[PDB]
Amino acid sequence: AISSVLNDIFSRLDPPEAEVQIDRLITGRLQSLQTYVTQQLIRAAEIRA
Amino acid sequence: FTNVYADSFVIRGDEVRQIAPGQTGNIADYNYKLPDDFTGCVIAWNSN
Repeated sequence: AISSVLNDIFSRLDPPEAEVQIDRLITGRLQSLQTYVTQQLIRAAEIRA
Repeated sequence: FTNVYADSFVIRGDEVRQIAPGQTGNIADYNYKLPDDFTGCVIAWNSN
């Protein structure tokens, strides 16, 4: 996206156009959140053994 | 669909591009707005 701040895209683009760029940031934050939970489940399995 | 609402009005060619969801204009602010969840069609004809 052009800007990484969620308050900026609400203050710039049209409300049809701003829903594309906000949903690129929410999808990018959930893939980083899915990266974090997958690593902490495997490190919980390595600390279990 | 269930029902249709036909609104009869005359709009000059400066403001005909501002009939769309989420626009800003003279008629598109203080007269007739289209929300983002609005679904429909726009039919125009030259009355000159």
